[PDB]
Amino acid sequence: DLYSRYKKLQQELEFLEVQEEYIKDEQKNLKK
Amino acid sequence: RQYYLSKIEELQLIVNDKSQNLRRLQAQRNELNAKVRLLREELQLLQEQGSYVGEVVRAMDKKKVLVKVHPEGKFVVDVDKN
Repeated sequence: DLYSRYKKLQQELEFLEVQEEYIKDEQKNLKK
Repeated sequence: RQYYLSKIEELQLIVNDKSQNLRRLQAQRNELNAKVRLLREELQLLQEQGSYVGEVVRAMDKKKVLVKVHPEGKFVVDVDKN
Protein backbone atom coordinates (compact mmCIF):
# COMPACT_ATOMS: atom_id res chain seq x y z
CA ASP A 1 0.00 0.00 0.00
CA LEU A 2 2.21 2.81 1.29
CA TYR A 3 5.44 1.32 -0.09
CA SER A 4 3.76 0.42 -3.38
CA ARG A 5 2.39 3.96 -3.74
CA TYR A 6 5.80 5.45 -2.95
CA LYS A 7 7.57 3.20 -5.47
CA LYS A 8 5.05 3.90 -8.25
CA LEU A 9 5.39 7.61 -7.46
CA GLN A 10 9.16 7.42 -7.95
CA GLN A 11 8.64 5.51 -11.20
CA GLU A 12 6.15 8.09 -12.46
CA LEU A 13 8.51 10.93 -11.51
CA GLU A 14 11.33 9.29 -13.48
CA PHE A 15 9.02 8.70 -16.45
CA LEU A 16 7.84 12.32 -16.41
CA GLU A 17 11.44 13.56 -16.24
CA VAL A 18 12.23 11.44 -19.29
CA GLN A 19 9.25 12.99 -21.08
CA GLU A 20 10.45 16.49 -20.14
CA GLU A 21 13.91 15.81 -21.58
CA TYR A 22 12.44 14.28 -24.75
CA ILE A 23 10.06 17.21 -25.25
CA LYS A 24 12.87 19.73 -24.76
CA ASP A 25 14.97 17.91 -27.37
CA GLU A 26 12.01 17.84 -29.76
CA GLN A 27 11.49 21.56 -29.14
CA LYS A 28 15.07 22.28 -30.17
CA ASN A 29 14.77 20.04 -33.23
CA LEU A 30 11.49 21.71 -34.23
CA LYS A 31 13.06 25.15 -33.86
CA LYS A 32 15.85 24.04 -36.19
CA ARG B 1 3.83 5.12 8.59
CA GLN B 2 4.76 8.80 8.77
CA TYR B 3 7.96 8.28 6.77
CA TYR B 4 5.96 6.72 3.93
CA LEU B 5 3.27 9.40 4.15
CA SER B 6 5.77 12.28 4.05
CA LYS B 7 7.72 10.78 1.14
CA ILE B 8 4.48 10.09 -0.74
CA GLU B 9 3.24 13.64 -0.21
CA GLU B 10 6.50 15.20 -1.41
CA LEU B 11 6.50 12.97 -4.47
CA GLN B 12 2.82 13.69 -5.10
CA LEU B 13 3.31 17.46 -5.21
CA ILE B 14 6.55 17.27 -7.22
CA VAL B 15 5.08 14.95 -9.85
CA ASN B 16 1.86 16.98 -10.00
CA ASP B 17 3.84 20.06 -10.99
CA LYS B 18 5.93 17.87 -13.30
CA SER B 19 2.79 16.66 -15.09
CA GLN B 20 1.44 20.19 -15.45
CA ASN B 21 4.78 21.28 -16.91
CA LEU B 22 4.73 18.27 -19.25
CA ARG B 23 1.27 19.18 -20.55
CA ARG B 24 2.43 22.76 -21.12
CA LEU B 25 5.59 21.60 -22.91
CA GLN B 26 3.62 19.22 -25.13
CA ALA B 27 1.18 22.00 -26.06
CA GLN B 28 4.13 24.21 -27.03
CA ARG B 29 5.67 21.34 -29.02
CA ASN B 30 2.41 20.79 -30.89
CA GLU B 31 2.19 24.52 -31.68
CA LEU B 32 5.73 24.48 -33.10
CA ASN B 33 4.85 21.31 -35.04
CA ALA B 34 1.81 23.09 -36.49
CA LYS B 35 3.96 26.03 -37.59
CA VAL B 36 6.58 23.80 -39.21
CA ARG B 37 3.95 21.70 -40.96
CA LEU B 38 2.19 24.81 -42.27
CA LEU B 39 5.45 26.10 -43.73
CA ARG B 40 6.20 22.70 -45.28
CA GLU B 41 2.80 22.47 -46.97
CA GLU B 42 3.25 26.04 -48.20
CA LEU B 43 6.55 24.99 -49.77
CA GLN B 44 4.98 21.92 -51.36
CA LEU B 45 2.02 23.88 -52.73
CA LEU B 46 4.46 26.47 -54.06
CA GLN B 47 6.48 23.86 -55.94
CA GLU B 48 3.52 22.89 -58.15
CA GLN B 49 3.32 24.74 -61.45
CA GLY B 50 0.83 27.50 -62.18
CA SER B 51 -2.27 26.43 -64.08
CA TYR B 52 -3.41 28.02 -67.33
CA VAL B 53 -6.29 30.50 -67.45
CA GLY B 54 -8.82 30.13 -70.24
CA GLU B 55 -12.30 31.29 -71.14
CA VAL B 56 -15.04 28.74 -71.80
CA VAL B 57 -16.58 28.81 -75.26
CA ARG B 58 -19.23 26.24 -74.24
CA ALA B 59 -19.60 22.98 -72.38
CA MET B 60 -19.59 20.13 -74.89
CA ASP B 61 -20.29 17.06 -72.74
CA LYS B 62 -20.98 16.14 -69.14
CA LYS B 63 -17.19 15.71 -68.91
CA LYS B 64 -15.69 17.92 -71.66
CA VAL B 65 -15.49 21.70 -72.07
CA LEU B 66 -14.46 23.71 -75.13
CA VAL B 67 -12.17 26.37 -73.65
CA LYS B 68 -9.98 29.03 -75.26
CA VAL B 69 -6.50 29.27 -73.78
CA HIS B 70 -4.72 32.54 -74.59
CA PRO B 71 -2.69 32.52 -76.79
CA GLU B 72 -2.39 28.77 -77.47
CA GLY B 73 -5.94 28.54 -78.78
CA LYS B 74 -9.02 26.40 -78.24
CA PHE B 75 -8.96 23.09 -76.38
CA VAL B 76 -11.49 20.39 -75.55
CA VAL B 77 -10.51 19.79 -71.94
CA ASP B 78 -11.71 17.33 -69.32
CA VAL B 79 -13.26 18.42 -66.04
CA ASP B 80 -11.90 17.61 -62.60
CA LYS B 81 -14.06 15.52 -60.27
CA ASN B 82 -14.46 18.46 -57.85
